[PDB]
Amino acid sequence: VLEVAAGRKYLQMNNYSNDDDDPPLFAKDLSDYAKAFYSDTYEVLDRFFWTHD
Amino acid sequence: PPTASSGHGYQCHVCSAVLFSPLDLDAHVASHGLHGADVENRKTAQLLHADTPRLVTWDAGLCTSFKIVPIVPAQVPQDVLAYTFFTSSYAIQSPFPEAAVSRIVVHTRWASNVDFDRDSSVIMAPPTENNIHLFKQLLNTETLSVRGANPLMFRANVLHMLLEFVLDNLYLNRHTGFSQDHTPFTEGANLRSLPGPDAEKWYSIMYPTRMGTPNVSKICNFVASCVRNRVGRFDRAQMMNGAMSEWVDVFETSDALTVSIRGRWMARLARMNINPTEIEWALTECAQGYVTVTSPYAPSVNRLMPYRISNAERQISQIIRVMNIGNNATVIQPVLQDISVLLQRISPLQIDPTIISNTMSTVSESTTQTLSPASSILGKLRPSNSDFSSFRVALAGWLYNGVVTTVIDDSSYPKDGGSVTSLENLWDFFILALALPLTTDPCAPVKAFMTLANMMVGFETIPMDNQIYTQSRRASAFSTPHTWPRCFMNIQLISPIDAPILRQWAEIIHRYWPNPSQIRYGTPNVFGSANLFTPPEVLLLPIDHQPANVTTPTLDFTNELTNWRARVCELMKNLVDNQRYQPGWTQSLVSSMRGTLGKLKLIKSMTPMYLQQLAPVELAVIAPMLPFPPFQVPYVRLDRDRVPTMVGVTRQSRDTITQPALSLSTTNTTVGVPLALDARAITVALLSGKYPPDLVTNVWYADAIYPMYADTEVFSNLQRDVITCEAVQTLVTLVAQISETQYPVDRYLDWIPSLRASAATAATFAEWVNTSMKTAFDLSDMLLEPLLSGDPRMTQLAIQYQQYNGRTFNVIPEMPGSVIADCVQLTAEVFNHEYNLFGIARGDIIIGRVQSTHLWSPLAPPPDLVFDRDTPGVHIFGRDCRISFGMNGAAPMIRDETGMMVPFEGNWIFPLALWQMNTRYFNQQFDAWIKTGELRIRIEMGAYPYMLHYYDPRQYANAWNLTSAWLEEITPTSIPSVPFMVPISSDHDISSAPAVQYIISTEYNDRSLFCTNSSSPQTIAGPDKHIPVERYNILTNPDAPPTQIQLPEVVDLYNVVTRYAYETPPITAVVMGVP
Amino acid sequence: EVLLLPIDHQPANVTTPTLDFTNELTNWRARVCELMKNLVDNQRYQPGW
Amino acid sequence: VLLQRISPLQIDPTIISNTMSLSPASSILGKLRPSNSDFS
Ligand SMILES: [Zn+2]
Repeated sequence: VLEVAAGRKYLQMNNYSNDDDDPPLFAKDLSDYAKAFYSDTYEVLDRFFWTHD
Repeated sequence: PPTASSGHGYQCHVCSAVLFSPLDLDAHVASHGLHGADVENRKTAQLLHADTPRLVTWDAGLCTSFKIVPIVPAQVPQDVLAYTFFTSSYAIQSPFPEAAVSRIVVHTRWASNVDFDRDSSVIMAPPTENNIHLFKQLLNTETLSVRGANPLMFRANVLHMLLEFVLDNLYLNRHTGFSQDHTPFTEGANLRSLPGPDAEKWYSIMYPTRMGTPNVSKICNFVASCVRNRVGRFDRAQMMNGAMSEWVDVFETSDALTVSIRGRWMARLARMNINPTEIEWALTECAQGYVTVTSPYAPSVNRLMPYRISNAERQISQIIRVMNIGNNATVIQPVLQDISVLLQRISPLQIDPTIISNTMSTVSESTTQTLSPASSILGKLRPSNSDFSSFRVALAGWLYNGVVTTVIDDSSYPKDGGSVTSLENLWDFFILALALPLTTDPCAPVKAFMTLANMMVGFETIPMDNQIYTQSRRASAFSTPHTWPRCFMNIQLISPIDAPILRQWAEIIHRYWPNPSQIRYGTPNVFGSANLFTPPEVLLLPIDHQPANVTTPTLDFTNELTNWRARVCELMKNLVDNQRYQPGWTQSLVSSMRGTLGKLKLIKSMTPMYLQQLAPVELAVIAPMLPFPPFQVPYVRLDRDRVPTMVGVTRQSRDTITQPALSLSTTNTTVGVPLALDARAITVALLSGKYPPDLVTNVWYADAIYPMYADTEVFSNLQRDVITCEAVQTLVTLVAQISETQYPVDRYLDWIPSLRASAATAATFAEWVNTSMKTAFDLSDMLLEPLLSGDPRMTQLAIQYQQYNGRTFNVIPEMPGSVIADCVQLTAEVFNHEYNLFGIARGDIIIGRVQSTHLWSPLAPPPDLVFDRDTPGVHIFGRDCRISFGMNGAAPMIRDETGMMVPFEGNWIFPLALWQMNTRYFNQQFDAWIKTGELRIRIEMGAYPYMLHYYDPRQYANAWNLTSAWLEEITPTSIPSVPFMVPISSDHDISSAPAVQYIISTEYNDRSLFCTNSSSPQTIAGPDKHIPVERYNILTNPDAPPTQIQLPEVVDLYNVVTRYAYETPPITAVVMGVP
Repeated sequence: EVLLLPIDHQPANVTTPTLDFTNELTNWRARVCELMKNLVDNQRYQPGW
Repeated sequence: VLLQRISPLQIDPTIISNTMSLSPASSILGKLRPSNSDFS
């Protein structure tokens, strides 16, 4: 079960200051927002997530 | 502290000098050598280490509990048979008591040569003596008489007696040794030799069918009808060459009851058995490759080491442990203490607070200036390696957030305010902001935000929820989820035109606060999963963890805990930036503050890298060997909806509510205690940190982790958990018999009388059970006492926590079976049929005169002497019994239950309570009529202990002296044993003489009678009974297979028993580690 | 023939559960404890702790 | 006194201490003072 850390679909600039007309970034602009567990079979993945929170 | 010394001691004794104090003397000589009990104490000791019970205990004597005792001696020298007939004349020793009347009694473990006695015993004298004291132990504390017992407690006393009868027989049948029969009595059989001083007397007791058969006496009549080839050993497993064959099967005297009990006990122990390969796999997986252990690879010798248990037992044990800990803070603190101790022993990190000094001494700042940030932080921080145990206690508190909650002390806050213009308060903010993310307190982020909010009031402003928790309120008081201000959850109320720095700090907290993670400790193959809310073998952490890539670590600034410090330093840089917040400062001071902050943000410290890479590995390597397993709940990062607001345990139902999932919401007790810490100490340890010169982590841990895994003591706690679950189940199953509980228990002894138990009665009975189970198994500490402080007859175990949403998570562990409760139920089911052997009789008695020369036995009377309810001409009494005196010759009268009044004659029916309530008024009125008149009474009792009196049939005998001293001793609280008169059996004819019986039974109670005139050819006068063949089925019935048992209605007194020769070595004698 | 009492009374038996919230006084104790719990829950009324 | 002599009820304050084991627990213990044994 390979575990890779997803990262930064987006990217923020200086003049981006939380404006009501700025585009939402959906939290995908900072370092670690989720982890990806790749495998070959969903059975193996489902068994992996028995001892994982 | 900064101690000094004063006065007394002076002896240098290496160079003959005299010092100023004994402490100075000690330091001086050290320089020479160097150069050149409350319940809280009981609970604490309980958590730190319990008492392991005694599971494996061996037995070398024959496994029986029923013995045969002669009650009346035979008439060997007589004038009808010459003495040359009997075998006694020739000194032939027979397997059975050669008497005129034998009888079966109960003496647990009478032929046994044990390794370790369990102190429990059910010893019974023969029925001719008095056995009333076996039924007046538990609740019979106010019976004045010595030979008197209270009938409303027979059921409780019998239940306790059966529990003793089971606990006394929790032994293993041991394999001793054999020899061959050099005589022709058997076709060369192998005969077990049991140890002891006098062993010759056992070969005639164990083997009934070896005796010769010269006579037609009853013993020989029996022995001549048995099977020849069922004696001694008939099967064995000889796996090694001359190495004491593992187990054997032998025919010999033993009863099916104790054989079944010990079989169940061995089948329970065999389920916990683990082998060296599994042990070494589990230890290697726990230590995570740092420690290797080896097992052998050869044909074994059948070890027996019961150490494996299910997960339900560990979960129940954990629930009981938390139930003990709840709301104390002194029962849990020693655990954190010694965890920190072994963290100090194992960890390679070393906090040397000279990094801070060496980095602050290089700051460039003028001298014509009344402020100095370097000196200010050095004073606020005070780097001293005196007490950095706060860091380790914080690290250990991560394993326990369900019970313990580490919170920063309020002595670390800025003393009622603090403003941004004060350098002390700025450094206080920095210290708190670094120290807060390392605590398991869920309100740390809001406490940090409001530290800043308090610290800058009058400069910026934000709207609060009410006028109590205003912005000037002390920051350390926001300590619940309800208290978090609305402007911290809705960011657009901190508008950047008014509170720019405060909005910035809020966004920084929301985005860059540390994230939880997990490490996956342990191995639940051999051990179980003690954790209750997290999945098995997972360990939650308040910070991210990603392993290391090399074993020779070197510095890097690429981790979460360093990015947090960078962000805090950046915001403090922005804060010091403006002249709005420090109008009086100068350019030199602003530049010096910049220099100190920029030099403090990049400080070559190894502590963050350690916390990322190595600390969770050490926690996971230490966890499986802890005496008290971790008890965690999730670490919600910053969401308010999910913060846990309680965790509570239940130990009894609430109402007419049988289901724990429905009764758990309103019958729990909250658990948890906070521990204060030191932000100064935590931040000093977090800024100062360094490794040894060239450490190689694999070698370091490989030779620092060895001892704690060579120490095998966690294996002996699983047995304690087994015993805990067994005890709780036995308590439930036994209390359900005298009370009305929620479980689908079975009921066998409802025919024995008993009172209406209340809470006090149930609690007392539970205490008796607790003490009786602690006496066996050799326990000293508490066991089952956490469940006794409430109502023991509605018990149930369950735990849960609740979130701020009100969504609750509960854990109702399933109760596994218990061999001890199963065996108690089996013994009760056998008691239901074999009650006579334990001294009890069923039915009721019929008090009335019967005079005749007949020889029938009162324990088996003829049919036309008993009467019952549905008999014509019988009067039933009980509801309002009134007597009316007779006048002018007319007879007195008593009132029927239906309102009629009758004289003193005929057949009556009393409740025993009705007699007891009027024991004296009734004796004077009735006894004169029972003795010589025509009255007859059937006192209905249900169950009663009896006593026997034998008399010679050829002489006048009379029962009134026995049956009057019983009636006049019946009492509103006690009754003595019921005396019966039994005649003696005679193997030759005799002359008859009148007898006068008064008491008789209403059923057949003559079941303990074994044999009458066992040495004579016949029994001609009196109750005769040959040897019971049904008791010896596999020996008289050739078609029955050798392993058959008819359990509920016969005990069988002789059968095949299996004997083991396993060996129980310690773990370390089999699984050796490699140093 | 009447004896007034400031509480309800029921027929007697010793085999009745301790925790029985049908009982008036037990119910009163439970309700008072529940309200003091609700008072202490949020720390809305105890600043300075 | 007559009720006290004919009643089955017994009043022992040790139950509170056994169930208990600024420390609100110790606070209510000191405020109930179970060691006193006057229940007139
Ligand atoms: Zn010296």
